[PDB]
Amino acid sequence: PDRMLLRDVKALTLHYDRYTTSRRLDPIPQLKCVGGTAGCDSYTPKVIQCQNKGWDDVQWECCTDLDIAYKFGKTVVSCEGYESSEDQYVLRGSCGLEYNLDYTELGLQKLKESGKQHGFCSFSDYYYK
Amino acid sequence: PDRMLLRDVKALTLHYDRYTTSRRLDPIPQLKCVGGTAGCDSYTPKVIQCQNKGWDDVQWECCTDLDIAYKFGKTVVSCEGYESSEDQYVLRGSCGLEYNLDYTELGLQKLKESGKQHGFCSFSDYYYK
Repeated sequence: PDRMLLRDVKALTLHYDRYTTSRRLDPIPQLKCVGGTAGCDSYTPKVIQCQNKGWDDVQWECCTDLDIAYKFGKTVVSCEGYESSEDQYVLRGSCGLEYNLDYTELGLQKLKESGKQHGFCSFSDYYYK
Repeated sequence: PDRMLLRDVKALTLHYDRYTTSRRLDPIPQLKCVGGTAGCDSYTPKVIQCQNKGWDDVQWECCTDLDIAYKFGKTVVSCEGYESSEDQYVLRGSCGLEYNLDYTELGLQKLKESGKQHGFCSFSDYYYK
């Protein structure tokens, strides 16, 4: 069962540490951040679940638990067409998700008050060892 | 040689990723977090400078730039006495610092409003690759 009809797939569970399957292309991470106002160097989700919400090009809704400082920007699901990129069947395990991570309104206000530092000194105790 | 009066050691620059010298003991990191209300498994300074301000017991003032949510708790400097633990000469490069890392009032308030999450969904775009 290597080919599967896209419309018969209930749901996708995509991991930041697993790779997609591929025949014509190159395997890529199932889950990858590619931009947004928060960028990708810091916080990133590890697992995201997409549910099939209808056909037309299936409509995916991809959800995860995010720290309230972050929100999803644009997100694209893509899978590998089985016999060609114009195929209606897709290769099993080929689906992946790219996402943009934005700062929420609260994230922005928290950004404004973050990163501040102060010089802190302490009079240490000493013991000979 | 490898032997100097602690009295003469004016300044120390201690690194989180460097080890002390040792003869009688085991080499340990120049800089180790050991406790405090903030704990050690999170934010840690990498470099701490200490300045000798007098002897009586000898007194060290250890300073670094800290994120404002954090402050030093008790800090302890200790060097390996050369001929023994009773010796006023110490082994060159054997001085190290352990510190407790506490939350400031600001840090505690930021803790009270941190770690909250929301379920975020996104209606993804789709395309065949």
